[PDB]
Amino acid sequence: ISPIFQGGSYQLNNKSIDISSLLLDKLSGESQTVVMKFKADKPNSLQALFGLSNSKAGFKNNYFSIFMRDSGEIGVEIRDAQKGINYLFSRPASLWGKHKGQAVENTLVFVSDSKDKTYTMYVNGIEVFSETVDTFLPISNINGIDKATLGAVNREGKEHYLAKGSIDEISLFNKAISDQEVSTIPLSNPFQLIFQSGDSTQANYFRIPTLYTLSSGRVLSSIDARYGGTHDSKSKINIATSYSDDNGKTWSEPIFAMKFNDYEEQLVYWPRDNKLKNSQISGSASFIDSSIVEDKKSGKTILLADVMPAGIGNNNANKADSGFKEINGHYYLKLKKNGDNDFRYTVRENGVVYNETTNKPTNYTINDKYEVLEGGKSLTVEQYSVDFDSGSLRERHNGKQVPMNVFYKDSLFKVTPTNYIAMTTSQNRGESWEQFKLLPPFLGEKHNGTYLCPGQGLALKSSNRLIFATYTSGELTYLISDDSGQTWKKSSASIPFKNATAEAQMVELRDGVIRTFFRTTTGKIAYMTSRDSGETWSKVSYIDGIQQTSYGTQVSAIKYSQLIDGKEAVILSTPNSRSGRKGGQLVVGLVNKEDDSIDWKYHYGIDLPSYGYAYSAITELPNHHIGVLFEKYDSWSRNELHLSNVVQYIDLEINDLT
Ligand SMILES: O=S(=O)(O)[C@]1(CNC2CCCCC2)C[C@@H](O)[C@@H](O)C1
Repeated sequence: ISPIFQGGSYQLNNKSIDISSLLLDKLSGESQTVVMKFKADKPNSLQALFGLSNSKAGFKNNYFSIFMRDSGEIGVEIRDAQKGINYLFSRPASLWGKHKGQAVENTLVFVSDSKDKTYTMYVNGIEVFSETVDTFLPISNINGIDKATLGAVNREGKEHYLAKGSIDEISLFNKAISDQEVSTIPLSNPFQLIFQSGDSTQANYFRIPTLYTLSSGRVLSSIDARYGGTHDSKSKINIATSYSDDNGKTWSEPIFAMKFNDYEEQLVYWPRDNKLKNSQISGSASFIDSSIVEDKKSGKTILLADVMPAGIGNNNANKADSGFKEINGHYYLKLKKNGDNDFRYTVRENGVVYNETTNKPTNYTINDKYEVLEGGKSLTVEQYSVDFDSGSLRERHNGKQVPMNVFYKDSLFKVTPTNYIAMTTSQNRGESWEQFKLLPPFLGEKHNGTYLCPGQGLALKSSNRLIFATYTSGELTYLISDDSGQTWKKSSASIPFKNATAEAQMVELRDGVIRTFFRTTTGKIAYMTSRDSGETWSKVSYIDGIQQTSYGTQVSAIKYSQLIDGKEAVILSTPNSRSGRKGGQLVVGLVNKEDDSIDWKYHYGIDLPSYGYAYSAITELPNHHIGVLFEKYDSWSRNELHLSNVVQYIDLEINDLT
């Protein structure tokens, strides 16, 4: 259908525009769709873009409004005092403000559907809420509506929620348009999605993006595909990957780099209310925090991630056990058998399960996939699925058998409940991945694994050396391989922190010289330098000119291939804020070749200082543009949990940054 009203180029300068005469007598029936293309690059704290209200004395609570906050939150109110209805639906982090310094045209579609009693909001091609109610309130069936307003809501004759921005186009339809019709509405998005709800991963949520540019020119990305809301482990999380062969313009359908199958891959709408939002999948194994590097010698791509056994995450991992037993000077994965109070088993050469109390092999072996065999026969467990049908989270058997894995809850043989690091490789640049192998312990038999720093590993330019940064209590622990990742050693670097989340990323400033930038607890990003390809590390220094919160945020970092202002350049990606994860910036630093000091010269605002920006990935694309894949929301805030399609990708040129 065509609209019943269509108008455009409305400037909202803290003064509402009355469109009652044009719209009110066109509204008919109980279903409506609002389509609005608008900009707001300097919004007020709380502002209404569109209102239908009863403006008369005594009816201040009879109105419909589409509103936004300077946080990027979008929502609606639908209120009628006589009916005793006060609906408020919203989602944080739904909007763009500016891109390349230009105000972004957001495309909003609100569907009010009387037949299905459902209100659905889309912004920029993304469904941000869909709410069904028992008692439906048609937006123009509000008692005594007599005003249609842009840039405010008229309540008792006064302008409430005054807006600053512009509405370039607005249309209203006397129909609830289908999800299919919605998908045909043209968009003006400044971003793309690589991973998204409903894709091959079937995860509704994503966190912890990475990006890495391969020698062939392919750009590879990995991510946590998070099933149980956006929660860290314990949960169900797999590691997914996607690549682009055209400088980031298009991306492949994701595949898994690391996955467990003890729980179903389910696309679930995780509850966001204050009673249930902390619901967490509690019996699934998971992967979390991935990192990528490419090896020049073998040509292999290598991906590491943390591995968590069923029900385990950082919060409850055994901090005094590596999960391995030391023997002769070798490390072997420990196992506990069904019924034993003790871990009386180890996994030896060729995956042979060996009894430590009897010093005697068993008829059990562990295959490459960490699956349990008895005399060559594959053992199985029944898979779980999750639901909130009952009114709370339930995890229950679903009738399907999957291979029995030592990382599962239901396994006959179970690993130590602590964190591990695993590695997988690809021989075809991300088209398929090998089965992962656990890395050995590096800090002794009685120390839990270090935690992988998400993002990129570092391939040194003048050699075959590969380095993945990791962190633990009191240090960064660099993992170093000179043989294509077949064997690893550690290089420990003390930091003045107990128990920091010291997520670190590295750049090679020049041959043999590595600077590592890392998250701290001081509100400042720190760094340290190695001049012997990672063997030894300097004291810690701090960057002035960028602020982080007390708890900090991952920082991504690259060494740019081209000179800027005649100098070698490093680019950092981080929120710049001491309040929350917002105010995303790329900060361009020029290197002083006298002393390798860095002058942070340009700060590029990714979007508004008040709009969300958390973990991020940056890479120089083969054409010397910059690709950024980032969490466009506050991933710390307990108000912005479980948002879909907030990890987004943009393309920038250096001239945009300067
Ligand atoms: O110099 S590398 O460390 O091999 C790397 C890629 N360099 C090319 C050089 C040519 C332009 C595109 C990027 C930078 C890291 O951020 C990874 O993307 C890998």
